[PDB]
Amino acid sequence: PEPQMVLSPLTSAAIFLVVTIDSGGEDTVRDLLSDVASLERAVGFRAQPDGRLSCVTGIGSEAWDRLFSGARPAGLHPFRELDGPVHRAVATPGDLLFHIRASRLDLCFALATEIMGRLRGAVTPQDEVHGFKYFDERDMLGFVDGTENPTGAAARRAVLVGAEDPAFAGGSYAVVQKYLHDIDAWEGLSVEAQERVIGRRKMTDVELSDDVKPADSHVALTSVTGPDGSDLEILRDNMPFGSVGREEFGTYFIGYARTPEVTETMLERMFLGTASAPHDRILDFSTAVTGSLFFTPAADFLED
Amino acid sequence: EPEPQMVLSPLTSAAIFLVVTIDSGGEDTVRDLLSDVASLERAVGFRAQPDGRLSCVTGIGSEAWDRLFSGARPAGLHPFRELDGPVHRAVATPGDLLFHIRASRLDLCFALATEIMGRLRGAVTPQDEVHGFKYFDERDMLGFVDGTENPTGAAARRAVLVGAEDPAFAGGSYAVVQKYLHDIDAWEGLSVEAQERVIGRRKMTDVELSDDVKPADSHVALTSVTGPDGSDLEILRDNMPFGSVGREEFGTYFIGYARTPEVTETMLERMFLGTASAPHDRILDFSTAVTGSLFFTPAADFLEDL
Amino acid sequence: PEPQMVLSPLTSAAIFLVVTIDSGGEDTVRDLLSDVASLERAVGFRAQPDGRLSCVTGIGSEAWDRLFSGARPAGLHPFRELDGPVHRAVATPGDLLFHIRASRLDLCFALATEIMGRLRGAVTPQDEVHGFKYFDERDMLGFVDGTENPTGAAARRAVLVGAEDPAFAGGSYAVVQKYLHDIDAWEGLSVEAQERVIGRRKMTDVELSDDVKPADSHVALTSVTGPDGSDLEILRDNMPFGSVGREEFGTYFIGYARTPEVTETMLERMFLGTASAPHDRILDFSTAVTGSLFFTPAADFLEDL
Amino acid sequence: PEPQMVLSPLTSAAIFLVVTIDSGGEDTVRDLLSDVASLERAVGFRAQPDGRLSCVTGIGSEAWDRLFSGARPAGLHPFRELDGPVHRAVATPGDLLFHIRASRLDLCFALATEIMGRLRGAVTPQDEVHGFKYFDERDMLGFVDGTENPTGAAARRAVLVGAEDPAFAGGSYAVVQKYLHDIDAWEGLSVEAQERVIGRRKMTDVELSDDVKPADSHVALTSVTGPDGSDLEILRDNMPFGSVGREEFGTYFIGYARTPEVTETMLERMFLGTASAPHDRILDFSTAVTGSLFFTPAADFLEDL
Amino acid sequence: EPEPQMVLSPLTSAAIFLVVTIDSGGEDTVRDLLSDVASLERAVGFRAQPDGRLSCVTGIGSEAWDRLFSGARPAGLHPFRELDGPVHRAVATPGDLLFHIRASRLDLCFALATEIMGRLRGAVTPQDEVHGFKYFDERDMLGFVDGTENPTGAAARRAVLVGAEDPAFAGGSYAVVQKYLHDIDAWEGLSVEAQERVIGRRKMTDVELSDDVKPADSHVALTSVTGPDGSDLEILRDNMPFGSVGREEFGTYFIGYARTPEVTETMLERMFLGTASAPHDRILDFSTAVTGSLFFTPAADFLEDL
Amino acid sequence: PEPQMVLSPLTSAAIFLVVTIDSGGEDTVRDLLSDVASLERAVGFRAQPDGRLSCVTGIGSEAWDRLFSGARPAGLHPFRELDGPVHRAVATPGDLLFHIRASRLDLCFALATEIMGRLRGAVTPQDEVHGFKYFDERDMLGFVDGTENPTGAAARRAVLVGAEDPAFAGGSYAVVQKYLHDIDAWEGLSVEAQERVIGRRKMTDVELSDDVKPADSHVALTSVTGPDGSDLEILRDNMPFGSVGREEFGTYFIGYARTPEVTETMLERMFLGTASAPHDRILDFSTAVTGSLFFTPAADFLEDL
Ligand code: HEM
Ligand code: HEM
Ligand code: HEM
Ligand code: HEM
Ligand code: HEM
Repeated sequence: PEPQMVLSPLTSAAIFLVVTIDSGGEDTVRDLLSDVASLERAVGFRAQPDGRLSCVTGIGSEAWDRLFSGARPAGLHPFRELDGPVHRAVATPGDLLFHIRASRLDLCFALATEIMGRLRGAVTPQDEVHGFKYFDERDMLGFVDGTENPTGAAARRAVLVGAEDPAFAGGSYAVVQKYLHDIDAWEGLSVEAQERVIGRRKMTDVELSDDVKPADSHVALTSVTGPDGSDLEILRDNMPFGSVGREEFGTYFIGYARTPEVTETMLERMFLGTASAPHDRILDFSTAVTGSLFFTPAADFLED
Repeated sequence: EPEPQMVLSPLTSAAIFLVVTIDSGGEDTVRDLLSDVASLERAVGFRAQPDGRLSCVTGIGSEAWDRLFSGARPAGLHPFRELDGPVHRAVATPGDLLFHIRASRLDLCFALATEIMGRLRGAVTPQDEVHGFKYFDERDMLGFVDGTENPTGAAARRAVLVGAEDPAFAGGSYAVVQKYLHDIDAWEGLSVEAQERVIGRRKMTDVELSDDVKPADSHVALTSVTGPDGSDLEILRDNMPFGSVGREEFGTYFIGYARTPEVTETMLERMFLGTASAPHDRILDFSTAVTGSLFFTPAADFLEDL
Repeated sequence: PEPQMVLSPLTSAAIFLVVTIDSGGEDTVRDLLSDVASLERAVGFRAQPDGRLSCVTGIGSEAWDRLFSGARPAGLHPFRELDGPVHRAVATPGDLLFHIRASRLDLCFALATEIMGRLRGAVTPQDEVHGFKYFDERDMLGFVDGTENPTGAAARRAVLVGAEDPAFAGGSYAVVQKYLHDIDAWEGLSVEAQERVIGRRKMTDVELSDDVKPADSHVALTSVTGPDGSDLEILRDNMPFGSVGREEFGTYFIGYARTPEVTETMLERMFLGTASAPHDRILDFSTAVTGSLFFTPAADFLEDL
Repeated sequence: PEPQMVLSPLTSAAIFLVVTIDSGGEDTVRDLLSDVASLERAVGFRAQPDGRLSCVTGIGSEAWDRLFSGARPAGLHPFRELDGPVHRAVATPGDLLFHIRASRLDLCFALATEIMGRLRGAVTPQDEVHGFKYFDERDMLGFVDGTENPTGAAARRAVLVGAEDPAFAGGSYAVVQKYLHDIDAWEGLSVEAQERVIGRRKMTDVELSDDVKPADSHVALTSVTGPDGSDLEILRDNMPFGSVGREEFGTYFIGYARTPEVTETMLERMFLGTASAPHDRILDFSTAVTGSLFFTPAADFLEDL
Repeated sequence: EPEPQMVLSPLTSAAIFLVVTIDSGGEDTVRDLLSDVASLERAVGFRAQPDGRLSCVTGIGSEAWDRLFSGARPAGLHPFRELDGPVHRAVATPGDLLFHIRASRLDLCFALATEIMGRLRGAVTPQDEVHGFKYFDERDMLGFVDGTENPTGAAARRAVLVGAEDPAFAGGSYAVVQKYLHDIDAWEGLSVEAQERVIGRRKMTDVELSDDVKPADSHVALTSVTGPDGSDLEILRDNMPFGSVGREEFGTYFIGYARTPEVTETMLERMFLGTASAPHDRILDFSTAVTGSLFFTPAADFLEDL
Repeated sequence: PEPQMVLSPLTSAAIFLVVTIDSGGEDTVRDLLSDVASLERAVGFRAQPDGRLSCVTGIGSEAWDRLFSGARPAGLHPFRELDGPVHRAVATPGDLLFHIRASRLDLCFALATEIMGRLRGAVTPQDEVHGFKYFDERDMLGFVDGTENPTGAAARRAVLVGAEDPAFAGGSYAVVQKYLHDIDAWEGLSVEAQERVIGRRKMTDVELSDDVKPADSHVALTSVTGPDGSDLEILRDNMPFGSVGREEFGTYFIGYARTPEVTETMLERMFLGTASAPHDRILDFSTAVTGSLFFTPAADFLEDL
């Protein structure tokens, strides 16, 4: 069955839109959902062959119950707030996600305009971020960001619902968190101290050797094997964003996985820690201000 | 598994459409050329890797097939039927071989067409040659985005490629071509709003009109045909603009691929003969078909093994 | 006499930064003004030949008096509020303008970061806009925007200060205004009605002929002839911006001219009208929320601080 | 004086349009001429920065007298037919030339459409050619074509009218000829024989040494010295064109020069020959089927009308 | 199960070919390196998404295999067999590991090469290093378009990847490398017409000569090999030009992939030792092989499994 | 007087070829010098409009006297070896320099092939380096390299001979040195230590503040003011090159300037040091293995041979 564009690569531009559905807005939303692929093609065909416009649409747990009766995806539940001793992953409201990507911001903006035009009066905007590529795929911490994403068949196996939930095969689960960074504190570290926080070399993006990589480095904590042997993988399409006057330097985190348990395990390790690490050191420079979980159905579910 | 020709490939910036008829006695030369056409395509195309995107799709008409081949025939292959509506007509014009040549640059198309025609000189008579070009943001000469609702991915394969219904010809497709000339002086006299009602989509933004406002005789309404499965019937269109300003020739070269000609024919009947709701497609009040031919585009391995 | 990059073309990305200088922040600002070209090269050189990074720095009238002790450019004054019967061009605070352009937003953002890093604690931000190209050089009203900009020698003559003010030759004057548009109202007009508001055809960008072009159309009102029969020109580097959730669909207006008088005459025609036209119809769909005037000195002036 | 874009480089796409002016068409024509710069910008601005759209407009000898009162350019006369013993340079009708270039055919086509739409009923089309780049700047004979064109200051001196005709300074003269090639005959020659016809190496574009270069080679006959021993140069913007079904493999020749005497001297040498050479060997594989001469005035001459 | 290395990927504009021998006791460092090469590839390559197109194919020679690995060997893996023709020699030269690095830009290739060699310093001795570059429209140093008849799509997978005939190593391939230097002075003394007869294709247009004019000793005639069933045997070549004008080194770096070495060997035998009608490939009258090595390039998961 | 392409920007590919002239090869070399513009055009034209091919030809002091009679450029002498306490700038043979640049190596190689083909039997190659762009204009030390190059009028003033030596106006002097780097040692330093060696931030390429910039830092030692207070500048077109197997990680240094004394003053400061610096710390990780000085004449000098 045909997935949405959850497997597609990073692009140079993105718009992330999160909205809540107003009381009585359900019908309007359902009608838009049935049209969203049409709208994407309407805008996107204009910029063949380099436009690379896509839109992934996600639905929250509470929204699901308001919109649909009957079958629910097995892993769909509200984002779980994690209150660590020091750092907190907050749960914030969000019923629908539109993850819009293209090679140019205009395409993303034109599609978002059409979507929101159809939803005006039925939804309330919760968050809107316009993301942009930063040099050679860097984030606002200055590190190459996305390197260890799965590709090809390994990506398919890590991201797409299959025979464990066959009515929903071809779907995925998206976790979003908007992070703001303390760039003044971060820039007070040496490069070598930043490398130890992340677990990779800053300029060249080469992973630190195991004898050197700290236990509380980001890469250490988000490296998880299940009882099975295999690495647990997620597909991240994080984008930088910001505003210089407000001193806002951000990473918009979005991670896709076949079940949310994988992403949640990673978050637990980061925010609550392990026996050998109290928390991910990246959170000493990164504050999460949103957190929401969505199911992104197979394309044909929406088309109904 | 048979390897299709490049019938699922996207629109390109440049195209040449060449239609020829096979002269009496020319059959041998044509067979030879058909066996070499992939080699010719590589010879030219490899030069411009990786952004050339050269391809050539070769099609064979019904009458031609019967002249060329003792053996099995594609199940749906017949001559294009003239459609003589009360007002508008879809003419049937001669064509035995189609070459649909696309690239990101005209020079590649022209070089390959030169090589093909050089082989065929003295065995065929040219009927039509069109040099197509992309016009702004995938627009046609009417100013509308053209190709939006083409199928992609798996749906395209299912809509376009012959499968187990005709196993000897699996991986083939059917192409219909019509050269249309537009009355641009009449068209440009309409408001944008009236043009949108002819087509059924918004002109600048390419968004479909809502069902409550889209006329029954708009192009999109009449070419939207629901199959038994509840789903719309789909074709893949590779239409290209063409023209000549001095002669006031402003054209759309229509080419549509489908797994069976019955889909394209049903759309044509609705456009030219109308429905209970609609006398004919309003696009035809601004568009004249001057050619019409139907071709089978076999699997690439079919051509190779002549 | 080397100008700043005021004659450079439109790019696909821009950042517009307007700040005010805090009391006691004058010395820090002067140091930064002297280094801005070095900072531009530091970021820009990374992305040649296609980055096309540039930064034009402007200084307002009030700030000029706080920073510098010598002569003032002859045309430098605070932006003049225009209070029309129906529409108003507001004057808002702004001491320094940074007009940053590149083919990619990251270069603009990196440069803006370096500038603001130097200025933190000395300036208060007043406006920041991240502009982006919209299809085929369109604005948020869906019209091609920039067509009649002067080029070549005509641009230099229209834009650069010359012998009229010789101490400031190679400078220019920038007027900025942030406009928000009422897209719901605009989309209620037919295309033909919109054409009559602007004065050009929407899809093809061809000018309406003089017989059909309304006198209160934008193009008619911003077409001004000099006493010498000669068209008065400005150079506009307008960019779209916006936010869909807030229903913010914007034009960031920036115009460069050799004297502000040209830009002001255009604004007066638009907001106050003429004998033939009460006001520019574009303003029935556009609200100005900022308005500031800056002088952009020659590059050597800033270097020699 | 601002010239038209006569010094501008070769582009990947071009449209050449030649028309004649019907009875009573003059007013319509003059009105279009005053507007062509405006139309070019209207279309061209949409494809900043890479569109590279330009339009050069030329006016023939007879048409000049119909359109304009008073002074004529000194060198403007009808194309002179050259009836050689073997080959002939034909003269054909042509009142106006539009040489339209861009990086993409769509821009050229859009502009041509707007020009012709304004001229409907006033003109009769004579020729229309859609030219395209062929590999690495080759012509239909398979040679790199344009190499020795002048550049920079040498180009301005070879092409622009100056103080020798001061009322028309910044103009130029264009000669056009459409050539169709006998490719079957050409392809019957070895590469080494082709190189002796042209005077350059086929693959590498290197000029043959003087030891080896034949005197009836194309490059020998079109290399001409002025009485002061200096090289007479023209600027050629020729483009390939063709139709495979009609066996039509063409060179559209267009050459600009500050006086037509230079281009005429080259044509005389090619068609009529010299002491050492009966005619240019390229003409044994190339037939001229059009020939016309135009004056391309300074851009401001057209604007002023 | 089976995930190939990037042995099917297209030509790129830049390449680095690195051939090294393993020093005594360097086996552990090499094993470690091999398990990390994919990681290094991603570390460098992700920086230049989407256009960088960085890949690295790692090969292991016959003698190396037995020093590194316990257990089964690939069925086809043996040392390159020297071929001593009367006139021309295909030399066998040392080489334990091959790194075939490709990208759209040399910087990416160089950066990855730097990381690989930094890990291996002390454990290996360099034998050969060539930096290849695209030359015009996919030309080689003889001025001919080079690569044209490479198989594509399913035909390439069938020709290149090991399958059911050696299931433990399914998804692997065999690479043969030969560094050629050309005698350009002698070559450029030939007419174009003579050059075309050596190669068997037209020079400027890359169109194949018809078989009825193609010399039996032309390079294309001799490297056209029909198997038992009359099917063409195919290899995948990623040859690149290289050179130094000052020392008059004008080179072709030959690299050919095949699912068994026998195909590539047959072609080399035909070249260097000739047939009934042709003593040897005329291309060799203008080209000298100065290296020759054979490598197995395992499935990606094999290398990672260390 | 028209210069060679000495003011043109950095490109992503380059070939540097240094040859000596064999006894008896003088006539062959003179013929080639007169044809090099021709050759460049022959190859370059094929890759209009983006090839960006150029070749600058330089001639050393000893060669000059073998090739030419009469007046010589005022500053043309053999490269002066610098024997420092610790590091040495070696002088190596070189009679001609071809500095070839383009956006693609094939164009460089094709032109080099043509040149060398004309010179076979007359010259012996001394050095050939194929340079390549490294990420965002980085060198092998990982720093952005070229940032503070002069542009515009300042570049012209810094690089072209003028009235100080009027017979040779429009020429320049090129110094070349091939450096190999000890990357293993370099990588043992912290980023912060590397930054102190260079005088700029590694990732962002911003210059270190005056206060923290060491006296023996590269940028400090190559910042030079003349007696009149003016900054002495050179134009650098250095390119990375290397061979991983041989652990050769190189910077090919090439610097143009209107007099050798400017570049020589910088080299003296680097290798022999100053009051507050024994030598440039960059030399602790860089070894010069060639050193040659060439005069690059105006283009019209070459053509006139
Ligand atoms: C707070 C902002 C975040 C930043 C700036 C960030 C940055 C990075 C960087 C630079 C890397 C190394 C390069 C790479 O493989 O991509 C990395 C790896 C990773 N990050 Fe994050 N990350 C953040 C949040 C998250 C979150 C919230 C998760 C999971 C819930 C996550 C999961 C991962 C994973 C799985 C990897 C790959 C680790 C490996 O297998 O080597 N990150 N991240
Ligand atoms: C006469 C010249 C024609 C022009 C200028 C033209 C133009 C268009 C345009 C502008 C659209 C809407 C955007 C899109 O989906 O492509 C469209 C849709 C379509 N056209 Fe045409 N068309 C022409 C002829 C035909 C013909 C002859 C057929 C079939 C035999 C056809 C089949 C379709 C179909 C299937 C669609 C999609 C309808 C839907 O599902 O929304 N068209 N065409
Ligand atoms: C809401 C803000 C604005 C929008 C959306 C807008 C849009 C446009 C458009 C679409 C055009 C026609 C194409 C062109 O030549 O660029 C135009 C022309 C022009 N606009 Fe505006 N404009 C705005 C504000 C201004 C302001 C504030 C000024 C001057 C103070 C101005 C001065 C001009 C000028 C001089 C022209 C060229 C007129 C001519 O000579 O034909 N615009 N504008
Ligand atoms: C000596 C340096 C070599 C050069 C310069 C060279 C050049 C060429 C050229 C120009 C072609 C024609 C176009 C094409 O790629 O299809 C060709 C074809 C070919 N070459 Fe070579 N080649 C060389 C060595 C080899 C070697 C050593 C082999 C095999 C061991 C080989 C195998 C082939 C094959 C299989 C073809 C395709 C023939 C066909 O099926 O049409 N080449 N080569
Ligand atoms: C040894 C290898 C060399 C390396 C790797 C190197 C690298 C660099 C770097 C990274 C910079 C700072 C960025 C820039 O402005 O370009 C720089 C600046 C400079 N280098 Fe070097 N350089 C080398 C040798 C030389 C030599 C031999 C000279 C002169 C003889 C020289 C003259 C300069 C000058 C004039 C500057 C600009 C200083 C300023 O005004 O800010 N360099 N170099």
